[PDB]
Amino acid sequence: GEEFRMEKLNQLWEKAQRLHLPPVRLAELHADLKIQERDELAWKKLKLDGLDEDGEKEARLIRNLNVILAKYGLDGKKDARQ
Repeated sequence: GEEFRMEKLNQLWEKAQRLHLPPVRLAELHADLKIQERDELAWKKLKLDGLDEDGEKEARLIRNLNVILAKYGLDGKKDARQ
C-alpha cells in the first residue's frame, strides 16, 4: 500500500520528501517516479509472470531510474555506512 509497492521506489520517495522537494518539483519527481512505477510494477509483474528472464526490462527501467536520479540530481550511494 505504500505510495508504490516497490521498495526501490518507496525508498527513493521517502528520500525525496527527505530532501523536501516542493509539490511542483515533487510532482515532477513523484509523477515520473510513478510513471517509472507503472513500468517498474509492470516489471515486478514481468519477472513474476516470466516475461524477462534476464531482467533487462528491469535494466532499461533501472537505467530509467538511474537517469531519473541523474535528472533531478538526487543519486549518491555512499549513504548508511560512513
